[PDB]
Amino acid sequence: AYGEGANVFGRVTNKSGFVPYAGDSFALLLPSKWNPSDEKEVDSIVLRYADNFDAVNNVYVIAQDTDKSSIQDYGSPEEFISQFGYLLGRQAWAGQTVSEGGFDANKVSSAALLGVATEKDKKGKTYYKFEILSRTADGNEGGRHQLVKATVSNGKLYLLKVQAGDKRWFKGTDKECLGVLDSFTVV
Amino acid sequence: MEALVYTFLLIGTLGIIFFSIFFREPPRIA
Amino acid sequence: LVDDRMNGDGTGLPFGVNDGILGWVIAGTLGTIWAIYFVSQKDL
Amino acid sequence: LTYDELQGLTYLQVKGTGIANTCPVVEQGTSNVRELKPGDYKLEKFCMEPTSFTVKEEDAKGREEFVKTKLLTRLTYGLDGMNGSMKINNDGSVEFREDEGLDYAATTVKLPGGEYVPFLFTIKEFDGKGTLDSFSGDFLVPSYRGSTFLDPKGRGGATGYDNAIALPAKADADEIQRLNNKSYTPGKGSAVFSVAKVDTETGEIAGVFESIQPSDTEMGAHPAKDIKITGLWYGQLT
Amino acid sequence: GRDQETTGFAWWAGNARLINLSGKLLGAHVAHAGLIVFWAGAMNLFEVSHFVPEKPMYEQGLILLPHIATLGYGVGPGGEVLDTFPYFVSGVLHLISSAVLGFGGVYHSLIGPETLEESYPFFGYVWKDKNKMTNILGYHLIILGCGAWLLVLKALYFGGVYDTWAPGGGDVRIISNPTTNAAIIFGYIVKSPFGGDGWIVSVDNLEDIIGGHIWIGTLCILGGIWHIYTTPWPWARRAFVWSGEAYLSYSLAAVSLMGFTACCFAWFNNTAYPSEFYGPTGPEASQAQAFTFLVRDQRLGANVASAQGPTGLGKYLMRSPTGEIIFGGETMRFWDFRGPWVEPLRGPSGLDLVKLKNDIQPWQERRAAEYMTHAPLGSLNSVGGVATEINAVNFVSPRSWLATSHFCLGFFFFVGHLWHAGRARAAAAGFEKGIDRVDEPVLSMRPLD
Amino acid sequence: LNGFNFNQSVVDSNGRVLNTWADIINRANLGMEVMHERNAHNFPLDLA
Amino acid sequence: VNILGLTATALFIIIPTSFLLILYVKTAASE
Amino acid sequence: MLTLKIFVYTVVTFFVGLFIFGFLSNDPSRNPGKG
Amino acid sequence: LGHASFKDQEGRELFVRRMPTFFETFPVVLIDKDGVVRADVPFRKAESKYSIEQVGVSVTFYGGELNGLTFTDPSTVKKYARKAQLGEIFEFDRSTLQSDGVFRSSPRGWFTFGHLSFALLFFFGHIWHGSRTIFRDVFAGIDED
Amino acid sequence: SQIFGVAFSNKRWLHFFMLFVPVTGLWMSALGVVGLALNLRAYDFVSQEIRAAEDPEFETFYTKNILLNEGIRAWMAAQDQPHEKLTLPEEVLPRGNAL
Amino acid sequence: KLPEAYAPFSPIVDVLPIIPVLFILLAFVWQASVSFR
Amino acid sequence: VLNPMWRQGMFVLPFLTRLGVTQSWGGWTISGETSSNPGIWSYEGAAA
Ligand code: CLA
Ligand code: CLA
Ligand code: CLA
Ligand code: CLA
Ligand code: CLA
Ligand SMILES: CCCCCCCCCCCCCCCCCC(=O)OC[C@H](CO)OC(=O)CCCCCCCCCCCCCCCCC
Ligand SMILES: CC1=C(/C=C/C(C)=C/C=C/C(C)=C/C=C/C=C(C)/C=C/C=C(C)/C=C/C2=C(C)CCCC2(C)C)C(C)(C)CCC1
Ligand SMILES: CC1=C(/C=C/C(C)=C/C=C/C(C)=C/C=C/C=C(C)/C=C/C=C(C)/C=C/C2=C(C)CCCC2(C)C)C(C)(C)CCC1
Ligand code: OEX
Ligand SMILES: [Cl-]
Ligand SMILES: [Cl-]
Ligand code: NA
Repeated sequence: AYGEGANVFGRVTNKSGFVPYAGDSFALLLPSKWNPSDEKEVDSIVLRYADNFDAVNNVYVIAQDTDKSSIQDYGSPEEFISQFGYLLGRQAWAGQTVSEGGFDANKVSSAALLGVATEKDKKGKTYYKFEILSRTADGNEGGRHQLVKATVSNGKLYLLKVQAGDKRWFKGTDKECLGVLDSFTVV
Repeated sequence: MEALVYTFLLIGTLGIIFFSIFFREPPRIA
Repeated sequence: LVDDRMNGDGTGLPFGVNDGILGWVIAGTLGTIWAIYFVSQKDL
Repeated sequence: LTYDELQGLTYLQVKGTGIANTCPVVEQGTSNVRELKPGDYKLEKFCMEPTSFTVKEEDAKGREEFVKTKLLTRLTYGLDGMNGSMKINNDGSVEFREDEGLDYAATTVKLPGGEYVPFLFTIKEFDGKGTLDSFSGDFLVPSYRGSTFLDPKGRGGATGYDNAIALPAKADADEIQRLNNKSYTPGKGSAVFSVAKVDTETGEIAGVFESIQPSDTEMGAHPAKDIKITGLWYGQLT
Repeated sequence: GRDQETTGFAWWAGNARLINLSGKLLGAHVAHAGLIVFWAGAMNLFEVSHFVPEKPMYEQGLILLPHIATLGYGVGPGGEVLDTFPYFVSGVLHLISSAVLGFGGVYHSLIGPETLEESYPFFGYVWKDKNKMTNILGYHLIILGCGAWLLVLKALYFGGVYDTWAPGGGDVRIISNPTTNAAIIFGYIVKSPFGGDGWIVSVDNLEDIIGGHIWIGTLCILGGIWHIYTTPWPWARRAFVWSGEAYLSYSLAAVSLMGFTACCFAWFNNTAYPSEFYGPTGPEASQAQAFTFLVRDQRLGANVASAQGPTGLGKYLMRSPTGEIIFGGETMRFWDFRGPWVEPLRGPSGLDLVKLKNDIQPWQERRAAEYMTHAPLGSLNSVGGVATEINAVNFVSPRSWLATSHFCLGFFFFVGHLWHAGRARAAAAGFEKGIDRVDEPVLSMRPLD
Repeated sequence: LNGFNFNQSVVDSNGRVLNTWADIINRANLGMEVMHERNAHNFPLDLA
Repeated sequence: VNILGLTATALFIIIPTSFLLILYVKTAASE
Repeated sequence: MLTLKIFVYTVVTFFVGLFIFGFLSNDPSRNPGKG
Repeated sequence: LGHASFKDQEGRELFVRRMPTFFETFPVVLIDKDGVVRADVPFRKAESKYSIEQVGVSVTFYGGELNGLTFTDPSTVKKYARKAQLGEIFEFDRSTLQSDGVFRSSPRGWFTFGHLSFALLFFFGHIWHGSRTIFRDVFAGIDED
Repeated sequence: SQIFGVAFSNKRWLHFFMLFVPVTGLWMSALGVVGLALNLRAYDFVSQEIRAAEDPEFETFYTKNILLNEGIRAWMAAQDQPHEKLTLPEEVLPRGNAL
Repeated sequence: KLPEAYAPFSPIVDVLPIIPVLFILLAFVWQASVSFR
Repeated sequence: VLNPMWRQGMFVLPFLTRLGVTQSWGGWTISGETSSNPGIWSYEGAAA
């Protein structure tokens, strides 16, 4: 028990809604509201943060070991995201259905990309940033948004994925998700 | 077989209601 | 069409009358009640 | 009622009248049929309207016949705005292609005895090969419910428990088709069409049709029933 | 004033003491009128004090500025605000008029004459005087007709009124040729209140609005002259109770129906309550959701006529129970909606497929997006959305506030009508105090009930 | 007009959201939400 | 439980009904 | 259905007319008191 | 039927989360030693990467009716996981008593229920009888004076 | 007697009924909570549950309530019961179409 | 916002709606003054 | 034919049927055919 005064008439400590966090060679602005989680969704996650009510809104990094020099060596962003489809989650039914619509033959889950981004660093390193709209057959909360950012350090592929919901996208979490994404620094 | 029982119990309660409304002990002023 | 209906929903249908005999019987029944009420006046 | 004055009425003049479920009827034109100009045609604004629904019913005395049914749903069964293309040849050989549009309608009818028969009145992906007087073929029929549907106890194909979890001892028993497997495999329907009252001036046709398709199977459950449907159809060319 | 021993009514019924005190009654009424005019001025100035030029008036908790803007003051094409000086002038005129009315109310309440009969026979009245009761009713009916004709004059020659149905997002338009057809005017009245008809709440064009106002103004003036120059008939005398509390009970039942009707007008009508100023209605927000999820998935290269839901019905498009094409989903229950952002896409068969595929407009698409993002869903904290949503958006629709408050007021005023109808009947009968204990009616009736 | 909305009402100096009894009500409310009319919904926000 | 429930329900009707009807017929028999 | 509609319509307008003219038939004179 | 040990594809052992008492229905999950959820029988199965058919869970048996047998078919893996949710897996002859399938209470449980309900009823009986003893003279009413 | 059909005619029995009704109600609720103390629930109707398991077409408000209760349990357990360490992933939680 | 001349009068405008609630409470204060006579 | 009503212990249905009641509201006729329009004087109708 330590004797200290309380906080009155002395202005608020934090209001910007964001907090910095430092991990294994990466610095980014985490959502100040989001709660950390201990579930390793992938066998190579360093830090995972998710929103308090829904685990739809979750942000985590991966630390895959690399045999390459640079992600430019991977090629185009389309060829790059073609290599990492298991991040979405593979379809867990072999049942045949075309009686849903909005999808393909015996497929009921899709992913449409709204664009790709390349952010060059101080000297020569680029940052591949994307935005995947991963929709579902039931339209589960309008599908989900996948904001994927990738860059390589000396090995240790540090890729950031900010999952967020479609209703969460427009009801006021878009600017928070974008602030988390564009602050992913690997130095 | 059960709908028979439920219907009988319901109309029994309604019959007791009818008898209680129209076949009560008449109150007396004295 | 497979079956016959009135299709009287919507249409701003006054008093919900789709045929004139409905308005006639409404007016006529109110009139009969008014007739018995009127002739059974100067009472009480 | 023709297609000309259907477009001449606003929303509120047909609102709730029931006119919006009716296919246009070509009042003018002829019945000679053969005067249709052959060629590569892309028909647009195909219209379809039933006039009777019958269900094959099995009887104890062995008589297999189509019974008259009561339409439980309201006027939600006709089909409008279908597109496609068709060819007409010199002798009269016509093939029919149907690709996009509102070509389906969930319909529910009552067998005598009070049995609800949901069936998807569909004409989607129709290949009508034949002559101008009559041309028949197959069309794709989706099941009814999609895989993401779930029954009153969870379950279902895409989303659900895959098990009757309301009782923790009946996990693996003779209710295999009810919980272990859910089947939504799309079936095939049989339809027959006929052309009458053609109009070569404005490129529009009419006629009656004759469809036979199965009902919903309750997602791989109690057997479906064949649904014989009769009505009128309407279309325009290019 | 008085005490209980000289009146028999306690303080929690002290206004009842001035049932027979005509001067103090008049003062209480005009002081109340001062309160109404005071709240109108105070709230109007408060609203223009809390007004932000960027955000529309439904995002800022405004309930009087949308009324003034519906009248066509300070708004232009689309509903953007051009100036707030008309709103400020309205608020200030209301405040100063409230000062005058409050001076009058305080005057008759404190030092005004006790009764107006012995000296001013034009104003003094007894409650059983049916001639003068109808005379005062006729004066007020003439006043009501004059107000209705003031709205008609405003719509015809004084700038016009705001139309949401005019092309381009709506604008302030001058009403030309109002619908004076009696069949069109009274078919709304005779109409059923249920779905598809909506009674008078389904008036959907300003021509019908101003024509109905022409009819109500002329009939109100005619009824005023009729009441000033006639006396109630013997059948009406037999049918009615002729005490002041009875007249109050009649007024309470009438304004209770008026409050319920205003609840339904705020919740459903979008021409008298334009959606740009008041926000979207419930049906409007549901149809907006289905509409923008249609156009998003079209722009993502998908088919809309196909892709039935999990139920085999149609995710985007289905058919209404009468036949015409409506938006898929639970929003099918709101298939009766009609808005300015659906009519250019809606033809004879309901939603036209080719028009819905091709003839989208940018302003319609933005309006549908905003009518999704600002649905009439909220809490008492003014937290937007359903009750499970986050505390991030500060929004409850003015439609929600108006409908809820006026349903509550309509309900209590119906109950007040019951209380006053019963007490007025019992006071005319001699029952307001209790049973007489020696001339009890039940003791003169046979047993067995 | 609904009941009171006290979700994420208390946060700490560093902005983390503390769960609260109202947030337990919110969790049960979500369970009551998603399961009700399980097939009737086609779109995320339940405006209808 | 489809026959045992039936006999339980029949017992629970008849036995207290019998008891109360004893008491009522006894009471009314005394005028 | 139209026959049923006419039957229910005449029944309802009959009973509502009974209500209207019953309350027109001098109802504040049905009291058991003085006044 | 024997202790079912579930194992992953890569080498880690998966344990079935045992059913808590409050729940009548409990979701089927498999977690590792360290306390990280690794597999489950998913309700959605949509955009998912914990399901059995992609995690690769195989079940083995030790010391029961089945000894040494290993099953890799996902359906029988799911049914053995759902049975291991309820603790040790058993065969039940269900045809002898025409068993419905839903759990029952012990003689201990019925004993506790009957005695606690009777106990509260007897608390009221005690209060009423002590009331009658303390207030014996005012049972017909109060003394009027 | 003329409004409802039956009416009180004994003041003492009227007030004893006013005493009797809430006491009997609260005692019955107490007995039921004592039953729930041992998880002796009236959760299920065995006949209707087996009928609904053997028929997808059987849907009632009681079965809707059962589904809602599964939703309540599974969506409230993780945050209400920290002692169980229930880290249910977003994957396995029960969920309808959309919403 | 208010016009520029009335900007210093915005705080006094910000209180004005509560006056009717003060009016009904003032009626109760007056009744307490006359001791509920 | 092989499970007629007198084999089912049926008692009062022979007395309905002998005088004319053959169709039912269940869609069947005991002579072996389907009651497409049974009307009001079926077995269940006479019972009610
Ligand atoms: C809309 C609200 C309202 C109004 C207009 C009135 C009006 C009136 N009431 Mg009343 N009353 C009300 C609410 C209201 N009441 C409520 C809620 C209660 C329950 C507590 C009562 C209980 C009550 C009782 C018991 C009595 C009245 C009585 C009266 C009458 C005379 C009061 C009087 O002169 O005594 C003197 C009052 C004062 C000296 C104090 C008033 C000082 C001023 C007027 C207060 C307001 C100041 C204002 C801001 C100044 C504006 C000036 C202008 C230039 C801007 C009067 C007409 C009396 C009556 O019936 O007459 C026989 C009576 O005895 N009322
Ligand atoms: C706590 C009390 C309270 C409060 C604060 C409000 C507040 C409000 N009510 Mg209201 N109301 C109340 C109690 C209350 N009410 C009660 C107890 C009832 C009975 C149940 C009602 C019944 C009621 C109805 C029926 C309506 C409202 C409405 C309204 C809103 C607008 C008021 C209005 O403009 O009316 C109108 C003002 C007048 C009639 C006075 C005369 C004004 C003149 C005629 C206007 C002149 C305009 C003219 C065209 C200008 C041009 C000038 C020239 C060039 C011609 C407003 C926010 C309206 C609404 O928005 O519905 C939701 C509405 O229709 N209320
Ligand atoms: C314009 C309508 C109107 C008018 C003119 C009157 C007039 C009168 N009423 Mg009355 N009444 C009305 C409506 C009206 N009432 C309504 C709507 C109800 C609700 C059912 C009642 C219920 C009522 C009762 C029970 C009684 C009267 C009585 C009276 C008489 C004395 C009133 C008095 O001084 O009490 C004094 C005033 C007060 C003590 C102040 C009341 C404070 C309230 C409880 C606070 C409410 C404010 C709050 C914000 C409301 C929010 C609810 C909602 C908006 C969400 C008087 C002639 C009395 C009577 O019969 O005398 C003959 C009486 O017993 N009224
Ligand atoms: C301390 C008292 C007590 C306890 C704890 C038990 C406990 C048990 N008894 Mg038992 N029993 C008791 C007294 C008790 N009994 C008495 C006094 C008798 C003689 C009548 C019996 C006769 C008896 C038989 C014949 C059988 C049992 C059986 C059983 C076992 C099965 C569970 C059960 O009872 O079904 C469930 C209990 C209930 C559903 C009780 C309902 C809960 C309350 C009381 C609701 C009733 C109130 C309401 C007014 C009733 C209206 C219903 C009406 C409409 C039908 C169980 C361990 C069975 C068994 O296992 O065989 C070995 C068996 O067959 N008991
Ligand atoms: C208008 C009213 C009416 C109608 C249309 C029917 C119709 C029917 N009843 Mg019914 N019934 C009725 C009233 C009615 N009942 C009433 C009020 C009662 C209560 C007493 C019954 C009790 C009853 C029972 C218990 C049964 C029926 C049955 C039947 C069905 C077959 C009839 C039959 O078995 O044929 C045969 C009828 C007879 C053989 C009656 C013969 C009359 C005798 C021979 C008269 C001899 C004495 C006479 C006075 C002498 C004649 C003198 C001469 C010189 C003139 C049939 C649908 C049967 C059924 O199918 O089950 C549902 C059946 O079991 N009814
Ligand atoms: C779809 C149509 C239905 C719409 C219903 C409304 C129809 C229009 C009626 C509006 C009349 C306004 C009545 C106000 C006075 C009533 C009080 C009264 O009664 O006061 C009663 C008073 C007592 O002396 O008498 C009197 O003032 C004289 C009473 C005047 C009422 C005139 C009634 C018009 C004709 C009546 C029916 C035609 C009768 C035919 C049917 C008869 C059998 C075939
Ligand atoms: C008698 C009585 C009473 C009372 C009543 C009433 C109701 C009264 C009133 C009154 C009133 C009703 C009042 C009012 C008023 C007003 C005023 C007094 C005003 C004014 C003005 C001004 C000064 C303004 C200014 C401005 C402007 C111009 C705008 C801008 C801003 C400003 C604000 C600055 C009581 C209940 C208590 C009790 C019983 C008895
Ligand atoms: C503005 C406008 C309009 C118009 C309107 C109008 C024109 C109105 C009116 C109206 C009217 C014109 C009404 C009337 C009424 C009345 C009422 C509602 C009443 C009543 C009453 C009662 C209910 C009665 C009762 C009784 C009896 C029955 C007998 C005995 C005696 C007594 C009293 C008891 C429109 C909508 C177009 C559009 C919108 C706007
Ligand atoms: O119904 Mn029963 O829950 Ca009132 O929200 Mn809309 O609707 Mn339906 O959904 Mn959500
Ligand atoms: Cl539900
Ligand atoms: Cl939805
Ligand atoms: Na849903």
